[PDB]
Amino acid sequence: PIMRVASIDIGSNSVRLTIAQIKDGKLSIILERGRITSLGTKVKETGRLQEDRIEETIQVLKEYKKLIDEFKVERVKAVATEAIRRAKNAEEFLERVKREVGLVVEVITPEQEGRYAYLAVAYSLKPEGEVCVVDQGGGSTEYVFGKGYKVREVISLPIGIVNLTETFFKQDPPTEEEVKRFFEFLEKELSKVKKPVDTIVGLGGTITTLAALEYNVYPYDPQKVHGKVLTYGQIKKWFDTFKEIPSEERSKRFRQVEDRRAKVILAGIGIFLKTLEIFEKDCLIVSDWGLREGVLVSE
Ligand SMILES: Nc1nc2c(ncn2[C@@H]2O[C@H](COP(=O)(O)OP(=O)(O)O)[C@@H](OP(=O)(O)OP(=O)(O)O)[C@H]2O)c(=O)[nH]1
Repeated sequence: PIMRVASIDIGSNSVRLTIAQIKDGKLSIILERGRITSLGTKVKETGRLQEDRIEETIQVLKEYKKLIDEFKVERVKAVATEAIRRAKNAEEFLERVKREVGLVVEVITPEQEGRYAYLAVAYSLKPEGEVCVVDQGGGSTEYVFGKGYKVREVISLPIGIVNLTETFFKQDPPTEEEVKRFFEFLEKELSKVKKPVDTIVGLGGTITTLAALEYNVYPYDPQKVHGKVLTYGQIKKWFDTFKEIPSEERSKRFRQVEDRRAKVILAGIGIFLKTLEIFEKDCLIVSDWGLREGVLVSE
């Protein structure tokens, strides 16, 4: 009676696989693989998908389906960033994947991904009352409102940690004024999503890094993190810490901080901070499950 499923997310830089199955009522992850192909390389400036990248990605996709079929998972979905939509060869690519790897890839919007992530949260955390999943990412953050497995509304804010960090922070670490204009802005933009909620669930690399931080979880374990709480205080404690030091010292002194995140992580912490303010809340619940797991959730 056991049914196994798998999901494959083709990101702008990574490709991920996740096969799982359902006993009676429980769903569990049996494997998680991921490889960097950087399929998104120079897409914006060239309006093209580099052939070698496409080549590298396709090989991995096959490498992946080898496992899918292996576990004979009778249900497989594959999605891709819409970022690749700016490439003329985007459809051509999608085509090749179809016959060369025998795989149907659905490009999805930043809102759709929000919807998927939200679903992963409804199953892994079973939130109560009105819930708002806040998925802060590198390109942008999505606020997803709903009840149970029902999605009310999804709003996607252009507030990408990278550009947001390039704009307001001109020094590493930044100056007090900079941090101030940063929050004025955050305020303006965030007041737009303000809605009455009961439980705010936190998502993304920044906030799970923050949990590991707060709970002294070094070798990353997604059980000592998932479902953990993060009061406004614990969060403000760490914003304060980092703000006082340059991206590098954060990387050096704190093992859970990925060099790639080390810098931008300030603004990321900021968003979560100001959000609790606007939504007037003392804390939020952190989730290790997101898009990749949310896709599987759908059945
Ligand atoms: N370890 C590692 N991870 C990488 C690297 N590059 C990207 N990632 C992770 O993979 C996702 C971003 O790239 P993709 O896989 O292409 O996904 P995407 O195009 O939809 O953004 C994010 O995972 P995420 O945490 O689920 O989303 P996020 O909130 O950080 O954005 C990001 O942190 C890398 O070089 N090393």
